[PDB]
Amino acid sequence: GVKTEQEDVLAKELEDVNKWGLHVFRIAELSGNRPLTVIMHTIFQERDLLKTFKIPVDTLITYLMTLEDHYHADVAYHNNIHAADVVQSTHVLLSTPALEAVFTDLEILAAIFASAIHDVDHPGVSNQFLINTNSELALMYNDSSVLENHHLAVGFKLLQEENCDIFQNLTKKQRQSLRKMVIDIVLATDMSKHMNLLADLKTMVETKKVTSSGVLLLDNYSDRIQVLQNMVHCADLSNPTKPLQLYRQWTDRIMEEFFRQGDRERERGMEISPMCDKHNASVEKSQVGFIDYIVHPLWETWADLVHPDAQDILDTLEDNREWYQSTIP
Ligand SMILES: COc1ccc(C2=NN(C3CCN(c4ncnc5ccsc45)CC3)C(=O)[C@@H]3CC=CC[C@H]23)cc1OCc1ccccc1C(F)(F)F
Ligand SMILES: [Mg+2]
Ligand SMILES: [Zn+2]
Repeated sequence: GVKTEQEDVLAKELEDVNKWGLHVFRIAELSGNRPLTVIMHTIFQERDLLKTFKIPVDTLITYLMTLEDHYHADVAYHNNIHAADVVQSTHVLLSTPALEAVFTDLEILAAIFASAIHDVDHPGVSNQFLINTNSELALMYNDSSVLENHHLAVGFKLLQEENCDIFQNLTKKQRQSLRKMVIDIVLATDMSKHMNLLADLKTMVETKKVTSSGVLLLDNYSDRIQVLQNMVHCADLSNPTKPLQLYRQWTDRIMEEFFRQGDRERERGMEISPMCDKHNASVEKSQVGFIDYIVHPLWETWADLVHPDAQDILDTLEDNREWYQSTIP
């Protein structure tokens, strides 16, 4: 009933779970390609979610293993490691001092569950790609948030596999509220929603109320869900905010995925997509664009809402942006 030596080293990595900059690829290697399972397990135990929601531990492991196996290992970015990372980033964001004791256990379970399933069974190409290829997924979801609808359907459907229903002891009220929050969160990970989500976050910062302590006041669902959506969306676009060793790996894998869509976009004759090719499109410019137009406006707006808990993260993101700028000839 003692850990193997591999399991111990993994245990000591997982002492960083509450920390921005977790060694997630290392965890991925130490866990035998189980970052999503071991990180989800670790956060569930730490947040006491098995007791609160009467989740049998064998059902949690079976589901988590089933979930991770429905991420594609042959897709370089949108895989189980990105899922683990977004889970752990949402986890750290939930612990932010400015949100202390704001969210119910169900809101927390929804945020973490949403983060774990949000890219499941991602085929390694984009909505526009799936739409333009006339892919079954684009026809199933009448071309609207094709991937995000799919992730949700698979994430929920896998609860129906043998000993996989992690919510089997929740009441119908709990399950109805959890399912609605998880849908609203994952649908908000579609980048075509980003402009609007950010507008609602800007509006919310101008209106920003607070309790007797420094913690935000969110007295309606519209506001509570908006913060959980923007929190997981922040998690999803958090790569450029990590130490550069991490950030650089995420970039390699996104380019590989995008180049690989490019390669596929040549034989299909579709005409290259966004900065997805060497025969032009510079990686370093692309990262500066991404940071200047998407990642910084969002993270800057988040940082104001939780001022000043997000200062270090915003600093790292400004540094990483200067780094990428200095690499341009
Ligand atoms: C580690 O680095 C990245 C991580 C995730 C993403 C993701 N990007 N997107 C993008 C965001 C908006 N898009 C744009 N298309 C053309 N011109 C522009 C100019 C400014 S954004 C933008 C197209 C889609 C996604 O939808 C992904 C799925 C979910 C969330 C985030 C993911 C992008 C990373 O690197 C940047 C990038 C890489 C490769 C090509 C282009 C870009 C680029 F900078 F341009 F974005
Ligand atoms: Mg996604
Ligand atoms: Zn994602």
